[PDB]
Order: sequence, then C-alpha cells, then structure tokens
Amino acid sequence: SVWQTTDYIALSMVVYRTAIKLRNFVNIRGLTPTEMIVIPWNVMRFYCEYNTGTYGLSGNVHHKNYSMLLACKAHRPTKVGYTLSNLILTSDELTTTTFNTSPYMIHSIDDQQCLSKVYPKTDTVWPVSSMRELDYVASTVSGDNAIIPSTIFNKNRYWKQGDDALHFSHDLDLGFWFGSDYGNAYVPQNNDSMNAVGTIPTSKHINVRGVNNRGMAGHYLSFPPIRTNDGQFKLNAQFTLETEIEFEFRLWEQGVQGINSVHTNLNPANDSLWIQSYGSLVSITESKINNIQFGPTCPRVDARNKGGKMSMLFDHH
Amino acid sequence: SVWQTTDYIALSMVVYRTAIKLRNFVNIRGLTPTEMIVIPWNVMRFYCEYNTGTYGLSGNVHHKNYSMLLACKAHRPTKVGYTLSNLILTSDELTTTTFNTSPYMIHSIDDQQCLSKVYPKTDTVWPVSSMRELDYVASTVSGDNAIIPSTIFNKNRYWKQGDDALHFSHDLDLGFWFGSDYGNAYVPQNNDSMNAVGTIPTSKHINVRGVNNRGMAGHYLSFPPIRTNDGQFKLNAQFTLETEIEFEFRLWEQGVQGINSVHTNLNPANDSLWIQSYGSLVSITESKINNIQFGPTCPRVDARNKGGKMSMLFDHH
Amino acid sequence: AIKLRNFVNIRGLTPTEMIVIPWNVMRFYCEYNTGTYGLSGNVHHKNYSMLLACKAHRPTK
Amino acid sequence: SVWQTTDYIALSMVVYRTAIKLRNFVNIRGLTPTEMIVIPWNVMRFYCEYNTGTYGLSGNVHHKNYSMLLACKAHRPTKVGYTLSNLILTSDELTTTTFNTSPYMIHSIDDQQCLSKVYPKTDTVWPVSSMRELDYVASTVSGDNAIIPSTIFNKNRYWKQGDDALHFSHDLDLGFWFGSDYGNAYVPQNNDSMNAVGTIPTSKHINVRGVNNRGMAGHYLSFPPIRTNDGQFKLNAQFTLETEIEFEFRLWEQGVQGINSVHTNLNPANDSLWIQSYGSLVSITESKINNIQFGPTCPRVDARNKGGKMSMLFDHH
Amino acid sequence: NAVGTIPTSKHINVRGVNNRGMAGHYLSFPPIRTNDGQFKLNAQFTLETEIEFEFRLWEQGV
Amino acid sequence: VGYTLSNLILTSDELTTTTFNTSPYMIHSIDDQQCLSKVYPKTDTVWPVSSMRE
Repeated sequence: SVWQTTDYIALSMVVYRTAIKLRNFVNIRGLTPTEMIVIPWNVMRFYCEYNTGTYGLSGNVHHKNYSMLLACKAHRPTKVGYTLSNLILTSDELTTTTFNTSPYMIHSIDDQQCLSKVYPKTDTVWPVSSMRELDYVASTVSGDNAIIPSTIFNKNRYWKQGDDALHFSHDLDLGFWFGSDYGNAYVPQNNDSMNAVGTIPTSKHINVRGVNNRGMAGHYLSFPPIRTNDGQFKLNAQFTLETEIEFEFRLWEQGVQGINSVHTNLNPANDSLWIQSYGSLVSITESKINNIQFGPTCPRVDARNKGGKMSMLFDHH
Repeated sequence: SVWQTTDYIALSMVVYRTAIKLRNFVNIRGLTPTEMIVIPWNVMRFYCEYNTGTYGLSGNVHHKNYSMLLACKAHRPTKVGYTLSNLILTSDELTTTTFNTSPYMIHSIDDQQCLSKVYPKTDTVWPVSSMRELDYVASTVSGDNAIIPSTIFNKNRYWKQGDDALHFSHDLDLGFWFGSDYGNAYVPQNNDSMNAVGTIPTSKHINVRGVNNRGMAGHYLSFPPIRTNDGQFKLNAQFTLETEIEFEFRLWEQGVQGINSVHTNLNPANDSLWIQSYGSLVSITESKINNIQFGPTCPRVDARNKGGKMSMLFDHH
Repeated sequence: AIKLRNFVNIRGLTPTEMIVIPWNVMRFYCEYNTGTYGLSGNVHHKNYSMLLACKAHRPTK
Repeated sequence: SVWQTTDYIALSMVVYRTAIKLRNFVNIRGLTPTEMIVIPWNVMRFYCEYNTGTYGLSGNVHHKNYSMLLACKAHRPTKVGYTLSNLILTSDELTTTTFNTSPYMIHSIDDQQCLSKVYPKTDTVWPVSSMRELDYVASTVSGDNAIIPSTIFNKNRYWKQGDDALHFSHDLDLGFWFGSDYGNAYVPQNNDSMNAVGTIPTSKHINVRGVNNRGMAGHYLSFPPIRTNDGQFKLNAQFTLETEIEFEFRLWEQGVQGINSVHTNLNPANDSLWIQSYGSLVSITESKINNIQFGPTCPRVDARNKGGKMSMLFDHH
Repeated sequence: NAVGTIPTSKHINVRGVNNRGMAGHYLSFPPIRTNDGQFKLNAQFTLETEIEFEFRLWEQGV
Repeated sequence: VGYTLSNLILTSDELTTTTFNTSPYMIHSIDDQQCLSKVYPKTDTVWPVSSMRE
C-alpha cells in the first residue's frame, strides 16, 4: 500500500440546494378581453429578484441567498415555479369598483405557441422593475382581427373566487452550472427562441452545447369578454403571487487550489466544461422589456428529443 | 432462394488487437521541491516511440508494430498505460551521491487540473527525443509564491523504496479509427484543451464529432522539501518505466475493392465516417516541446457527460 | 470543510525547547500560512470567504 | 518473490488470421474434348493476386491485405480454396453462339496423378497475368493417342447448369511461417514435385525440413466429346470463380527489440527456426508459365506419412 | 444529411445524427463471350415501389 | 421506403433479332462497402429525371 493524500474532489463535488421564495400581491386592472397579462415566469429575474411597488425603483431588490450564490464557485437554477392564490375579482362599473363572485379570471398556458414573441401594447411599456406585480399587457391582434386570448391558447383555466391556488412549476435538468449572475436572462431553456448555454463554443476542444428542447410555455392572464350596454365589463383581479426558484450551488476547490491568492492562478481551466454563462437574455432597453419570448417544450417535437440533461459536451473545430 | 456471392463485410470489420510494450530506466536528478517532473503520459509518442538516451537522437525509434499499423486500413489506440517500478532514492550531499531509504518520491495526479498547461523551466527545454526518460521539469510559481506541487495536486502518492509498482492506465473508447500516424499528437482526448477527432467537419453530410470529455490528468513526479543547514536536500530517484499502449487495427476491404491498383479508385468515400486524423497535437517547435496540456476528465462535469464512445456521427451544414 | 496540506520542516530544536502546534487557532485550519503565502497576500481559503456571505457559519469539527 | 519485468513473449506469439477473397467471371471457350483447362489452384498467385482482364496487364494486382502481411514479422498461408459457381453453358455452332442446358462441364480432380506436370498447348502460352480467368489449356496426348481428360482422372464431376457450386479447399498445417512474398510460388506443398520450405538447410544447427506429403491434386475443366456431322460440338462455359486464401500472420517483438532502428541489430537469429522462404516456384519465364506441377497428396502413400505439421525441426551437418 | 434547414444561431436546431443511408443498388449482366464480343443480354421485370408516409394535421382551435 | 423486382424475363439479341433464354441471370448488386461513392452516366448517355422509374 502506497501512502496517498486525502481526497480533495469529494468536497468540490458536493451539491448544496437552496431556494428563493418570494410572495407578492398582484392587482390586475383595466384589462380588456382582447389584451392579456403576460406572466414573465420564464425570466430568472422574476423568481429571485423582487420587483414590486417601490422596491424595483428603490435599489437592490435581489434576495440575499442569490448574492451568496455568486460567492459560490457554481450555481444552477434547477426547479422554478410560482403559485397564484386567493383570487379576488372586482368590476369597475360607472366610476366605482365593487366585488363580484360570479366572473372568473382565465389563466392561459400557450403550449402550441400561438404567440412566439410577445410585445407590450402601443402606449404601454414593460418596466423590468414592475415585473412581479403582473402588469405586462399584450394585445393580441391579427390583421383586422382582435384575438381573444383564451380562444387560441391550449390550456385555459377559468379560475374563480374560492378555487384552489394555481401552481405552476418547471424543472431544469442542466448538465452544466453557472458561474455568474443571471442578469436579465430567461431561465435556461432550449427553444426555437433561445438556448440554455451562453458561452460561445470555442474551437479545438469540447464545449457545452444545449440539447433536447426544454422550454416554458407562455403563461397569460385574461378575463372573459362580457358585454355591457356600451362596451365590456371592466373586470379586475387581485391574487397572491408566491414564486419559488430552487438553486443548486457548489463550493470551491479544496486544498491550496482554493486559496484566495493562488486560486486566481490555479483556477481550473476545465471549469469551461461545467461552468457556463447564462444562455439567452430578455430583450431590455433602459429598464423596459422590449418583448418576451416563450418557446414551450413542443409537444409535437419527438419525445426522444425531449427529456433530461439540457446540455451535452461536444467538440468544436 | 436467389443465389448470392460471399460476404466481403465480415473480414473488413474484424478488429485485431496489438500492443507496444516498452521498458526504460529513469533517473530523476537535480529536482528541487518547487519544480516537478511532468510525465508526458498523455502523448502518443510516449508509449509507441522509444525516446531514451541515444535512441531519440539516433534515428527511427518507432516500434515495428506501429509501422505495421500504418499498413493497416485503420488503427485505434484504445487502452494506454505506464508503470513506475523499483524506486531507488539517492541524495547528492556535498558533491557525492549516496543511497538513502527514508525519503520518498511523490507521484502526483492532478485531477482538479490545478495546472492546465505546463511549460518547461526558463533555461530548461523539453526535447521530444528525451521523452521517455522523464526529464521534463516544470517550476510551478504563483506571482510571488513558489508552489510545492504535492500540496495543490489532488492525488499524491508518496512512493518509497520497496513499495509496489505504480500502475496508471487510461482506457479509450473511440467511436472512430485512425488512418494515419499520430505524429506528436496527444492520445485522443476530449478536454478543455483538446478534442479527439482531427478531421475538420465538412458541410452537407455527417462528420465525426468528439463527445463526452474523456481526458487524462496531469501526472507529476516531485520530491518532498527537506531542509539542510543551507538549502534543501537534493533528492534523486531511479525507477523503471514500463509503458504499454494497446492498439486495435482493422484490415482492408475484401474483393477487388482491396486490390492495390484499383483500391485507389475504389476506396470508400465513407471512410470519412469511421476514419479520422489525430485530434490535437503537442506543441512542438524544432524537436522541443513548448508546453504540455493535460485536461483531465473533470470530476465536476456531469456524470452523464462522461462515459463511453468519445465520438458521435453528426451532420454539418 | 477546508482541507489544507503542508510540508513541515522542524530544525534546530534542542531537547529542552518544543514546537507548539497552534492547532487551537482558527487561522491554523482555514488560512494557509506557509512559505511566501502568509507574507504575500490573502491566504484565506475561498470556502471561508463564502462562509462570510452566509448568514451564519459555525466551526464544528 | 523476486520482482520481474512484464512478458514480451505473449504478444509476439499471438497469431492473427486474415483472408483474401476474390471473385471473378470465367469464360472457357474453344476447348476441344481432348484439351483441358488447368486450374492453377496450387499457385499462391492464384488466390491472393487478381489476374484478370486488364488488371494483370495494368499494374499491381496484389490485394492490400497481402501487402500488409509483408509488414508483419511472419505470415502463413493456412487454408486455401476456390468455388466454381453458376455455370452457363453455350455452343458455338456454325458461327454464332447460343445457350444450351443439356450439356455439362467436367470438373476433374487428378488424385492418382495421371498428369505429374502439365504444359500449355504448342501454340498456346500461359500468361501469369491471365491466371484467374481460367484459360490455361493443356492437350493430353499419348504417343499416337489423344487422351480424353475425364477418362483418366479419378474424380470427375459432371457439372450442369443449375447445379450447386463446386467448392474446393486445401488446408495447410505448416510448422513454420514465411517472412517474404510468395513470388510466383506454389502454395506450400510436400510432393514428388516440390517441398514447402524454401530455405536451404545450413550446417551445424537445426533447420526446417518438410515432412509428410501434403499436396494438391490437379484440378481440370473439360467438356464431354459430342460429335457433329463434321467434328465435335464446340462447348463454352461461363461460371463465377470465388477464391479464398486464409492467412495467419504474427507481429513484431515487444520491447526495445522491436524498435525500428535497433531491430535490424536485435532481430533474433532463431527466426531461421520458424521463418522460411517459400519452397517451390511455378516455372516462369518472362510473364508466361512454362508448366504447372501438381503432386497430390498420394492416397497410396502410407497414412502415417500423411497428416499434420508439414515441417519438422531437424539438424544439419 | 437528412435535414435541409441551415441551423440558425441562438437557439436549438434539428441536426442529423447516426448515419442511416442506403447502399447503391445496381443491375448488371454476367460477361459471356461470343465468337466476337459478348452476349447482349436483355431483361424485363416488374418494378413495384412503395413509400410509406406519415403525416400530421393542423393545430386545433382558432 | 422500398421496391420490389419481380418476374424476370431474360432475352438475348444475337445477330439482329432478340429471343428468350432461361439459362442466364441478371445480377442485382448492393454496394455496402461503397466501392462507388458517386455514380455518373456514360459519356454519351444522360439520365433524364423523367425516365427514372424504367
């Protein structure tokens, strides 16, 4: 038996799991039956950054568990999800607003991807600081036609006062980690719109390449068209938004390799094999979201092209 | 039953296995505790070409089984390995050198890849003809810090006189073969540094592409720092180097296709599907190695991104 | 954990004097003070600089 | 336990097996019932070298597996065989040639060795480049008598359109190997005509000596005599010639002994014990075969003098 | 390669994989010599081809 | 995808008038080793795409 030193790999490979859970009240008002609320639930900033009211305008809204994930060697988003809860419906009438139980708010999931990319209304804009209170309104309009959102979208839940909460989750299986901040990136997705790895593959070695089409369908809030004598009912909704994003993180190398002064020199170069930049960004100019891309996991994609391990390790020339 | 001719595929697919086993004495001298011996065990030339003493300077040092593999249609490196055996430790004192049992020589495997790329010492150079007697010395130095190699490297065996031999093997599972000489190439590896296939993928058909990160960690020889009144003990080591590389080779097409005169014309064009040039070369100017890249199989890479079949067959546009 | 490995050379120690193992000091385990390192700069392990980004940390074993 | 180095014998003794399979169409025309086609199936050049049409005239017709066997340390012919298949019989009438099913082509094996040595017809010659398309015609003639070949030869198969293919194999058990090219040699045979080892035994040591009478009988193609009003039917035949020769080969010495530069010096001298030159040559002047010797394994030779191991290791003084 | 669409950047594309191809099929006649030249051999046969398609319909709804 | 060759009728042209003969055969060759990677028409011959099935 030849004597050998302790293992430094075991502790560098141990995966730690954390989450960021944030809760919010949402007031949806002034939404006509043609326009819909766009749930930016495919954006990393939605889950781990609290943009509501004065917060998003004020200062650093990042959760402290995330600012810590940036002190880790690597972090990975894994599961992500949100819950719509405790719906309160109101009508504006003519103007004073009161409660009514009979209506419903329509939660729409766009699985067939009727809407590939979604823009704000003409005079409307989408502040990134307003993200969590769900104010992003899109008016779906054909050439002369005004689409009713609930009619095109595959999954439409009519959600009523007293109904149970609406839970929506998305699992991420990434073969790779992230070493930097998300920075108004979508949650990692392999789509027609976007890919999960952000690092440009460089030649003469293996790189991380996205694989298999894991994406999130567009989630949309809408109200049923109900006609008054003149025009439509103005239906309003309050509910509770609870989001959760579950991170995996991983620590620094054991030994002298992980010493602050010499880690700059001794940092592994093959971190590029498992450590990646965030893949695709939401389109942002100033603080305002230009459009939101969705790109669900397509049900008509071959089932063999859908499944685990969103990335593979693939050479480049 | 329609009559049909004999099968010519069976004999073209039969895989034959050979090895090249070479044995060598190694004398490591003048190695301070800061500098380390770099085992060029990731280089094809290390196993199948005998570079020692006058041989490497003299003439053709290739083993004859390899010169035959070049008469095959295809050959593939498969397993590769070396054995360090029968360690003899000596000290230089002041100058006359004598035997001492108590010290040890440190064999270091760099799994975490503290050292991505390794250069010779400033005045030192790395002759490619000196490869098998392990004289390649690297001085690991931080900005003001002189690294002790054993302290950063993950696996460090302290190997003593009388200890059993040190065996190190690397299996290669290649989905492809090679039709040419290695030519100062690393053994096929999928790394941050290097990829196993050398053929540039060309458009409008499938090409061989490296996959899954199979690489070899840096192997390093070092001595423990032991202080004299002035300076360090000068520790020297002899041992036996037995290397083995196990080749698979494959023969020519049966039938008229494999006739010398018409095989030039009738050589299959889809050889490009299973026949490849060697992927990545050691950096050589003149006869001297500029640097040695290692790129281990990374333990923090996803286990699903590590495993068999170092290549896949993938289209190009 | 923070695992650090080091070579130690004890020299010039008479039988009356002894080497004091500072193994009761936190700085001994999680900070690498050897050779030029301790003189050079920040010798703290990076897992510790992260523990300071945690809400709480505790030394245990 | 005394430590010892790895074994270099095991890999030098491993025997690898290959074959050369070649397929050919044969057109036998203008063969009278007195003359016969001589199947040069006892010639090495018949199996491993493709002499047909323009090939034999053009250039290098050797199969590439054979050019590789010459890069081996040793190679050995072992089994050899050919298949006659898919017979098509035609008649020339008066001149235009048409198909007829009723005749047959006679395949004759000369076991009793009626014909020891076989010469071409007076104006006919036997190009070595014409070997595989079976055009070598011999006219068997006694003093005043014209022999009908089928009548003297022991085994005569009357082979008809629609009959199954004619398979003929010959196994070789050689106690020795070959290090050079066959070079218009017969396949190794111990005969009245020929012996399998080509190396002249040299004095004061053991040499390889042929033993036991393994030989191949003369194979002959002929047509039955069928009389017209004036003369004979002119019967013609097409069939498919598939030949196969199965080689065993063996690789170079492991270790420094098998290094290109020093193998010239360190080549074993006792290769002369198992490595031999080819025994007996077909008689060739220019490109033309002078005669073909057959020398079957004689059925009236003692059965104890027939059997395995065509050679023994025998001293010389 | 089987896919004709040029892969475009910043998303996933369909890429061909695994080498499925069809060998060359060839019709030929055996060489059979006349007095001068070869037999001219001719052939009639019946060619029945079949290609089996899968198809898929349009999206339901509006 | 697939095709079937069926009911072979072999004839010879002789000298010119063409007649039936059973004894020959037509060779169907599948090139698995890909002796021929790419195949061109004969020099004076061309390959009309409208002639494909015969």
